[PDB]
Amino acid sequence: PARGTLLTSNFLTSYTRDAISAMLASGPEQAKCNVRVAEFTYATIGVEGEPATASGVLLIPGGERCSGPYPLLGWGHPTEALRAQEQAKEIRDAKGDDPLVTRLASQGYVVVGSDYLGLGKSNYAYHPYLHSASEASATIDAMRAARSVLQHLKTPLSGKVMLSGYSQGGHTAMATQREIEAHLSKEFHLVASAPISGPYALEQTFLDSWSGSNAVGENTFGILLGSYAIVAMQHTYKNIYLEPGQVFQDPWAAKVEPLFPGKQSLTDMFLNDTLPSIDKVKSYFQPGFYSDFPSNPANPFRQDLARNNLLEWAPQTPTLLCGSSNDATVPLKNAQTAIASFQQRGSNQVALVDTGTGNASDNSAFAHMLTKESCIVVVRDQLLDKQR
Ligand SMILES: CCCCCCCCO[C@@H]1O[C@H](CO)[C@@H](O)[C@H](O)[C@H]1O
Ligand SMILES: CCCCCCCCO[C@@H]1O[C@H](CO)[C@@H](O)[C@H](O)[C@H]1O
Repeated sequence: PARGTLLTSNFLTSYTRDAISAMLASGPEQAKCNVRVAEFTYATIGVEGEPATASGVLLIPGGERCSGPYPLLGWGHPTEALRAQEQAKEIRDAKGDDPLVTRLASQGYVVVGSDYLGLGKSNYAYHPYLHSASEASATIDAMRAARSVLQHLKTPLSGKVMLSGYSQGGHTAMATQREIEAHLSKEFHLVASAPISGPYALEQTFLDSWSGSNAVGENTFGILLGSYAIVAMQHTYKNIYLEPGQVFQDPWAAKVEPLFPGKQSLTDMFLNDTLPSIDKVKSYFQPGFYSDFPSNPANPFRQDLARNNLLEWAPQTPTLLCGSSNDATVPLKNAQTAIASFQQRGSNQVALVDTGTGNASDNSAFAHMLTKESCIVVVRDQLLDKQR
């Protein structure tokens, strides 16, 4: 089947604008649109270009005071370690109380997000965590399938397309932006891109926080995120190890691969200390690997990270990188580094916005989860709204 072919689809539920405004008051801006929640599966490609399937979520706004046409916003979700997790069902289970619904779809934005290869109803054997090409291919094809759904429902689209995403989703959003701008500008009239708290300077991000802490603070969840990265990069490039023991010490070597993705969420793992805390990193990674990474640019894992940097290009679309200076998980430095190379490449289309407190006393790995909704609102108001 051609990339983007819609395989299955169906509505899960719907929320009235009043019901959405109630959520907002409870959590005050008012919703303007009702939000229909749909799910779907489509045909796409694997990391080698081979056929694969993936699932996705589609939020459709509607209502008397919300006539179209609507802009199409592609969305990249954050790091997901639970293999069976489906965004659409999560929103439905959350009773529609999700920023995608309360902050975007309720304001007239059609939202489409892929669960990514290896997650949700995807048939991929693993998830290519932080792999630019497949994060982009999965998102692009999700938007393709969603358009088929929308065309069948006669949903009026303006034709304008936009991108956004949080955490790993910020990486996804930017990777998609780059791919569309380089090859699909006709098919996708991209008018705005707003990556949120993403590791655009991927390799730099891991190097800067390799010891366990960075200029901002302690990268508390780094062992979980780095382990997911190592395992995923191994599945994709198969150049890191023959078996887990070359990188991880026992007893984790034999448990790490089934975890990413697996039966546990990142939160489960952190709370039950499935993996050691950053203070015991030297007891976690093998000594050879741990010292080779920061001292050898040819290190296999480091090369795989570099291959997924999103720095060497010139963005053409008005871009708003959002994050917080308090964020110690994904330093806002990522945005600065990105912007510096973009300009150095002739592009002045990318701006940066900080939602931090300004008090280094608020610096924490935990500030990362706060940028999701804070940045969705800011990015919507300062850029998306302007470009629709
Ligand atoms: C969505 C992208 C998130 C990137 C998070 C990077 C967090 C890096 O965190 C670091 O990881 C290293 C390797 O595991 C560890 O050695 C360090 O102790 C840890 O602080
Ligand atoms: C970037 C991924 C980090 C995973 C480990 C930390 C998980 C912390 O738990 C998170 O706390 C947030 C509030 O602070 C909640 O909004 C999230 O639902 C919850 O999963």
